[PDB]
Amino acid sequence: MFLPPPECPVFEPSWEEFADPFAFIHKIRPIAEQTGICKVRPPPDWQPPFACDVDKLHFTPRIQRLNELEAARDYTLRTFGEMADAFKSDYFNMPVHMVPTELVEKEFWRLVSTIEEDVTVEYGADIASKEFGSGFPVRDKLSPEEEEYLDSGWNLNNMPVMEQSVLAHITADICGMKLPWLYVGMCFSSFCWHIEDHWSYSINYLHWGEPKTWYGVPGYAAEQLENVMKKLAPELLVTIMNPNTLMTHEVPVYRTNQCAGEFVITFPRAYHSGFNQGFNFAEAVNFCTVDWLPLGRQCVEHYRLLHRYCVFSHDEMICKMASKADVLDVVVASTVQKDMAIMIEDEKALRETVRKLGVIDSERMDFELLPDDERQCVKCKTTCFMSAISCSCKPGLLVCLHHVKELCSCPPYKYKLRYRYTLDDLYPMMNALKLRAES
Ligand SMILES: *CCC(=O)N1CCN(CCc2cnn(-c3nccc4c(=O)[nH]cnc34)c2)CC1
Ligand SMILES: [Mn+2]
Ligand SMILES: [Mn+2]
Ligand SMILES: [Zn+2]
Repeated sequence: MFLPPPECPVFEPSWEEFADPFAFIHKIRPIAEQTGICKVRPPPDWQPPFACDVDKLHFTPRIQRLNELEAARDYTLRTFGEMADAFKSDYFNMPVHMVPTELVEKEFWRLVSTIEEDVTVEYGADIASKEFGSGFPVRDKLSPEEEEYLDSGWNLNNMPVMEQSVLAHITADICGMKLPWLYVGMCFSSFCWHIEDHWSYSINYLHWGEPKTWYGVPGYAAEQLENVMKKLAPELLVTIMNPNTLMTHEVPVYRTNQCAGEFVITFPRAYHSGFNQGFNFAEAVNFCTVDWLPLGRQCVEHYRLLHRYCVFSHDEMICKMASKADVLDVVVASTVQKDMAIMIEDEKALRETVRKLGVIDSERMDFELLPDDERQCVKCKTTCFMSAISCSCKPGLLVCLHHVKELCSCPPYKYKLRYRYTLDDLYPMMNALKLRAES
């Protein structure tokens, strides 16, 4: 038996509300952050055209064996869809459009929990927009109808580069966290419980096909969910776990059926999972708002405790924006300035601590020029930028300032503090942000 979780919130914005996606996301945040995910239906006439040749775009999908708590060939879009439809109609012995969504959901959770069944499916997942092309129109002759949607904020190609996005002036290739990803689904293909890199937002648009079923958990319950999954499946790596099991342990869970033409938004640190009802085509991108900035700093601290790799350096992003203060949105400048003040005070305290450990020598270093795998802390794997410690006895190795004692057997007077900026360089950068924000 499966008891469906309660429905997440659904918004139907007016044209005035819809005109600015970041203003609308900030508007709904008080409600939606209490449920982790939400759904947005655009105005009825917002109808971006989709054009793909089903025969000229190829992919190799991942094979999925349906098993709860458990951690190939080439298709065209046409041949995948023929495989997908025949699978679903043979599975239920019905036409695909007659299979109720409540029954597919019930059957999915039965399937993953029975070991007597060996059902396997395929999922065209994490296809890069760069090779395959986007489902939204982009500049590359386009029709006037496609030109109408080129500059829409809800065209997911635009959202990362708008002024309210805090990566808009970041030119580093912060790994496809600025380019959309595509997902070609079939019946029962799924995504496991997870949160986004650096606790970012995500936004997902279903271009066409049968619905995508979601489950979501609010950001405030993240550690509660993690404690529950540690007790029940310590081997974890992500997995499928029945939402009724989380609910039994007092974790709040919400559901929705996302249909063609609808958006789903996930909020910072919000766990989510789901599965596809049938053949469909989705597109998604990550993004970061000013709301997110202090959570982004908390996230990198949490990664350090766990010894987890970073996708980018948060401090490097902050300093890059400071160096472009004159072209930032004024509310962006204000919020970056507050995060930078915390950064500088934490950095000041860390440098005093390592000096009292006996590190005396020092030298400026342009960390941003090193490949990422050449500037990770030996102990905690954090990506260094503000500063690190090196030792002549172990060339090329770095520790962050929390892990001075983990580098060398040599005494600390043989160490060197490598630093990007003096404290005296940092305070004028923060003042430029203040001037920008106060005007
Ligand atoms: C830069 C590193 C890289 O290349 N990666 C590959 C893509 N990875 C994204 C994984 C991810 C995150 N969230 N989902 C997900 N969320 C919601 C809905 C989804 C769906 O419908 N189907 C699949 N995945 C979904 C996937 C980042 C790392
Ligand atoms: Mn996700
Ligand atoms: Mn440690
Ligand atoms: Zn470290």
